[PDB]
Amino acid sequence: SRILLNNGAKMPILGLGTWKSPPGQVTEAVKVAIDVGYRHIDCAHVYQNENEVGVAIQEKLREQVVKREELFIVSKLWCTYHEKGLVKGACQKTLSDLKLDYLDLYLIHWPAGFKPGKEFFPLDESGNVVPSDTNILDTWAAMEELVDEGLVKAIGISNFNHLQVEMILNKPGLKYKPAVNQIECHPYLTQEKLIQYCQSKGIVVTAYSPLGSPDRPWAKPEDPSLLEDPRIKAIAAKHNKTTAQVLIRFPMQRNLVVIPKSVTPERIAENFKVFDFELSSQDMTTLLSYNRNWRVCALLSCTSHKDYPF
Ligand SMILES: NC(=O)c1ccc[n+]([C@@H]2O[C@H](COP(=O)([O-])OP(=O)(O)OC[C@H]3O[C@@H](n4cnc5c(N)ncnc54)[C@H](OP(=O)(O)O)[C@@H]3O)[C@@H](O)[C@H]2O)c1
Ligand SMILES: O=C(O)COc1cc(Cl)ccc1C(=O)NCc1ccc(Br)cc1F
Ligand SMILES: [Br-]
Repeated sequence: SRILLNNGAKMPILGLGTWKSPPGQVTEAVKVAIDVGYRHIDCAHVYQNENEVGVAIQEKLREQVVKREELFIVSKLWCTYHEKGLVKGACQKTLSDLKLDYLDLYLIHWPAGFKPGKEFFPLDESGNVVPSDTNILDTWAAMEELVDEGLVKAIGISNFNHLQVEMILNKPGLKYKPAVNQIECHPYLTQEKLIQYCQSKGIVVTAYSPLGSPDRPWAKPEDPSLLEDPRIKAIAAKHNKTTAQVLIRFPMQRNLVVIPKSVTPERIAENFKVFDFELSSQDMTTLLSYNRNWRVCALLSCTSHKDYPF
């Protein structure tokens, strides 16, 4: 089902993630997702696969499998486009690739701006990211323009910490509040403080990496594994569900949106089968208890940026 955003639109609480979905597999992944019921796709220019996502979206619209109004397509402004005069063209490139004339939601992908150019991570000779002097507030004003030009129906933020959310909410002359803050969230990083702050302000939180991103490129064999945690397996077994299904249902019952990624057709379908069972309150609190402040999405080359959020 769907959650009401502070722009008046409804957002499906379950979406399909596309980071790391290979370009030769993601068109079929998104076709399968729409065929089995998904109506929300999470995209980003930096994922380098929006053309191939778009081929799937467009084919399903052409085939009349779904209407555009029924889809909720999200993408994100990359860090090298935080500049007033680059935001619109970045949005338009994403629209072109996705074969759309609007996005349902467009996010500032990270609070940090980087030097524009070809490189997504421009580095100095010593390996530090090179910042942009543009502030989160001027980037937000540029996002607000996209609403007013009809390119996007909603704007939001991603990886913004408490203080950064507050900065936006306190922006002089704020025209549109952020509708969403998309952040990493799973039983090893439960985010209770940031979620309660955002929800108290009427901002909907989307949980990314809800399975722990086991395919993240910097994974190590020794790292914690949610999918293999026997405690979570035990809750799944009790409910006759998979561990992944429990990990997807968990954020749903916290009033979060969740965006698990898969390119495996059988898992795409399995991951959607989460509307026919309920975790108990005790199950929810037990899952919350596994927090270890273990963050899979972080990056050393960006840790000296003034706006690095963590
Ligand atoms: N805003 C941002 O900064 C940000 C950062 C990270 C992620 N995200 C968004 O969040 C989405 C989800 O996060 P994520 O991609 O990091 O990881 P994730 O969804 O936590 O995990 C994806 C991994 O789980 C596997 N998997 C999926 N379903 C499974 C199932 N039922 N059983 C066993 N394994 C399963 C997938 O394998 P297969 O694909 O091989 O099936 C893939 O290796 C991303 O794709 C992206 O859209 C946003
Ligand atoms: O950022 C994401 O959505 C997922 O992670 C990545 C995806 C791609 Cl395609 C490339 C690189 C990352 C990646 O490294 N993301 C981490 C990241 C990025 C920027 C900043 Br300011 C901080 C930070 F921790
Ligand atoms: Br950042």
